[PDB]
Amino acid sequence: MIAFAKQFRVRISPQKARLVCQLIVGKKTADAQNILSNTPKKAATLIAKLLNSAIANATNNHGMNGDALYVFECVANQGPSMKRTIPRAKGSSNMITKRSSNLVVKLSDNPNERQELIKQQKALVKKRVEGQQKAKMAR
Amino acid sequence: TKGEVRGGGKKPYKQKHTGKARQGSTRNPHFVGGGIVFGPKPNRNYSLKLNKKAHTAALHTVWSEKLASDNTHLVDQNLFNKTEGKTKVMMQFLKSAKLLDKNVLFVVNTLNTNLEQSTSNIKNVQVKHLDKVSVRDLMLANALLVEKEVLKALEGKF
Amino acid sequence: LNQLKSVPKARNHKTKTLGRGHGSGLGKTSGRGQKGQKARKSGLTRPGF
Amino acid sequence: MRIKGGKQTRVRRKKWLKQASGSFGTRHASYKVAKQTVIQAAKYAYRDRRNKKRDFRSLWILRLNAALREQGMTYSVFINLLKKHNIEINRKVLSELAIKEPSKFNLIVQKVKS
Amino acid sequence: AVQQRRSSKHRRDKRRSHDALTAQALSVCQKCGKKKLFHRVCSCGMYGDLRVKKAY
Amino acid sequence: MHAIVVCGSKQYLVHENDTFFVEKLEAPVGKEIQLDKVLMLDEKIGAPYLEKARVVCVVEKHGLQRKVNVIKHISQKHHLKKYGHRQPYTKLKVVRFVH
Amino acid sequence: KTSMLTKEQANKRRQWYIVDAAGLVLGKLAVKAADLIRGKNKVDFTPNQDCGDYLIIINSDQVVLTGNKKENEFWYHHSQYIGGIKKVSGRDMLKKQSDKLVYNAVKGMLPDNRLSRRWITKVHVFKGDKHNMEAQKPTTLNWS
RNA sequence: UUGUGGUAGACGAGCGUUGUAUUGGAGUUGAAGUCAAAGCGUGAGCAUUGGUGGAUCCAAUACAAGUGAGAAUGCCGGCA
RNA sequence: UUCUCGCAGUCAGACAGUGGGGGAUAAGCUUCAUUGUCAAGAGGGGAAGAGCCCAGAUCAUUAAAUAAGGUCCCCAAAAUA
RNA sequence: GCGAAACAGUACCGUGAGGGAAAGGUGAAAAGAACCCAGAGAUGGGAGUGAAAUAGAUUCUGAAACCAUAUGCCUACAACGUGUCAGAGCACAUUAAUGUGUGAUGGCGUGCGUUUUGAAGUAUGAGCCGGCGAGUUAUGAUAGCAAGCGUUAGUUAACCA
Repeated sequence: MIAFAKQFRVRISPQKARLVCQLIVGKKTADAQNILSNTPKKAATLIAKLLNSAIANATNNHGMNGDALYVFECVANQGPSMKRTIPRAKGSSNMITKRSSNLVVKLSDNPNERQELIKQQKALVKKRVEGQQKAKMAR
Repeated sequence: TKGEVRGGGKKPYKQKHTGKARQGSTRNPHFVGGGIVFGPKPNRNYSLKLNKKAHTAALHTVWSEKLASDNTHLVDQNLFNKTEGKTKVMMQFLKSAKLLDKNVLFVVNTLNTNLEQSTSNIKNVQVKHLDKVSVRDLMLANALLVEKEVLKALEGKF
Repeated sequence: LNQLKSVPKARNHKTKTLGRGHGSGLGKTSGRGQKGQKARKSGLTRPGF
Repeated sequence: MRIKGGKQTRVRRKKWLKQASGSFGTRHASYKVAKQTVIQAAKYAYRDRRNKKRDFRSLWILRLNAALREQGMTYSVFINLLKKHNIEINRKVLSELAIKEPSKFNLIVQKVKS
Repeated sequence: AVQQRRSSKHRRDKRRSHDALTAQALSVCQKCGKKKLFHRVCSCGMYGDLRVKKAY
Repeated sequence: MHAIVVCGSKQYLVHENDTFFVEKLEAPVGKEIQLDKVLMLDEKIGAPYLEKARVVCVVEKHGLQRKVNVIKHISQKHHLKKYGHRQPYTKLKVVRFVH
Repeated sequence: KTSMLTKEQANKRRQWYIVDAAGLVLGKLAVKAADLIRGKNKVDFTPNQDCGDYLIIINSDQVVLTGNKKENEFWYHHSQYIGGIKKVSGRDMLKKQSDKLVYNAVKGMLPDNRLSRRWITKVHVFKGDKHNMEAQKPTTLNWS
């Protein structure tokens, strides 16, 4: 399907983000929106904004039902994080990594969004072998 | 070179208590600072010694092999006057002799201004002097054109 | 010949490269032994020695 | 004049890493481990190329001897039936494949009786 | 204490396998509107059938 | 059917019109080539070989096996020898092996 | 080249046999059982596929043993605890798990593999004589 | 006929790259780089096609190398 | 395997049988000589082993005859008296 | 490549002397995303622009390691440098080929360079990826190979054009 919801480099630890979005993956919008609205983790509100924007875009831009959509896939793309120096005992310095990541989710409203990739790959191999055989057709 | 360094020769690290390499310098060639021990330098010979006997023998051999060629026809004084400082006549002559793609070279000794003025509209046209042309330009000439009177003198030049 | 097929008359000799390659050896060892100044830089002590 | 050493070296690393295929975890992502695995695999391939012939011969002898024992003799006896009189060029594997068509290797057994 | 060697990625997956989280309780507001969590006061500021506080 | 045929230095059991593989014979594809070094055909037994019985095969193809990349390396020593072996073969089947 | 050795694939066979070892030497019965399970006696043997045949033994408490091995050979079992070893004599084992001793001896005579774990569980040795494993109709015989 | 175990060590003969010199070609109907493939070699290697990509590259002959990267707790950057 | 030129490399060798010495006929010990192995050469047997026993391997082959060594099973192969 | 491709002897360090870094790339021209939607907005999704927006200002190309994801394979009794040769089974149809992907299991099996009397070693060093990263040059001599010249030989240095 369509109506993915990207987000560029929000401050978040990817470790917790993966777990929370694997908890939220699979289910539909409302039955998951209510549960994420009560998530004790702090990341949920940031993801909540993204999912509300995603369903709004799906309804407005794409005209889909929105109710039958569900989280097909979660990925938390790690972006260039921050590195900061903190003094430490015995005269040392330590480089602590302030972690941020790119958050984006996929919405599906069908028994599909998996086969079409296979068809595209098969077509790619088909044109590859067509070119190979056209080269072999030289006389 | 290694004389391009900047700073002291002090050790950046400690003699002991170092769990790293030796690293006794600051701008090592294996380090980012550079300074490779080897590299091109503007002081080599770029030339060597050769003998005139072999040079003359080879030059005479090239003269023979080019006299054996077809498009090496004679040149004289009359067509020097018959040609002018205009590039038109040269191109007409080249077209009438299908010397367009040919690398034909011209031989000049009277130093006529008309000849040297021309031969600049194509990458294959140029003129050279008898004592100013060597074996390469003689054979890269690709069936050049040569004067008439000087050849007998050139016979003495081997 | 000409400058499209020029070849020598068997005027081409081997070059013992001491820095590169392993198929002919000629690498780390570089034919200098395994020990001593002869196996180290600025070797070849004075001929009168 | 200087030459950059990126393209050909990169292609060399590419082909060497592609030589290693069918490995677990951190074994197809580094030059050193891939090269070591390739060399060990080649040595194993040669050693197994011989040991497969040895093992096939051993299994052929085992099942041929089993067939002789159910027919009522040992492996050494059958050798005498051939070597000592009218030696045949029959293969142990082929005599073993004769099991796939039974009551025919038994014709050979009764033929070589002496 | 430092490891003998760096931990493998599959060992990391084993470490985080039991670290997996579960869901939490949910309950429809018997008097207020949208869903809430079990044994909680709704966004309408009340316990089930127990108006005690303003919604906002 | 059943027939033991000695190709090269190895024996193969074959039946009526079976496409199988041997060492390459260096022959054009499509011809008929006869072999007499044949034993154990048509339920007949001979000690070294058999007479009056021959096999007649047809050549279908000449190919190669995979790249046998034999690489020999000795630990802690300056020796690493690489090689890649491609060994020819012939795929062929028997047509009218006489008995 | 190759002769393309034909071998059975995805095939299963497990027959049932039974004997009585009253006064019989352990070693011969053990090696015969090893042959039966490993499938050496078979002529279509395939290692990575089904090999064994279901095996049952009745009245394994009357085994014979030459010499004084009842008081010469001793069997030991040391636990992971310190000094956690117990030692038993041959005559004592005659009233103890000698059937399990036969089990251990024959599994020791089998090649070491995870199939041997599945090979040996097919052996049902009983000190007594009555059991419901006879419902599979074992073939009564001798020299199994 | 001898043959092809192989250290240091030595002889023999090649491959690839950058640029130059001649000579030739190809190129938005598509150049390099790039990844992918279940190709071809006694080897350094050689290609074809797909798509990212959008501007020069390649064939053969020689010429000179800052000409060939697994180690040096090699150097830097990034990632664990 | 005489001789000329060129590159060498090398005086950290070890071990086994045999003649020894020292040591204590003790040494996985040391120092001399002979033969052999490894270094500088993989494998088979001795259960595992650098030096023990066979020998010197281009590669491929689902062949055999054998060598040292073995035929109750694990692990291919025998029994007769 | 001047340390400096720029606001480079800059930032920064050290009181001071002194030491001393890195980093370039939009599009033909900003024609630089009007406007709408989610939100507080950055932003994200549409529309439009432009040939083209995987050309949207993190704006030439975007490799490897690293991380997330899913097609299929198999696995929770398994003693293993994680591999090799066979091998069922599972899923497909391929740089057209006795095809691949994967491998329940069987057969076997203790890494790389250095140093050496020997290193699978409880000797040494390597977290990893990418890039950089060490036999050149001048002068002189000796020897080999090839060529030219020569029978009163060969050869020009500096220098002149």
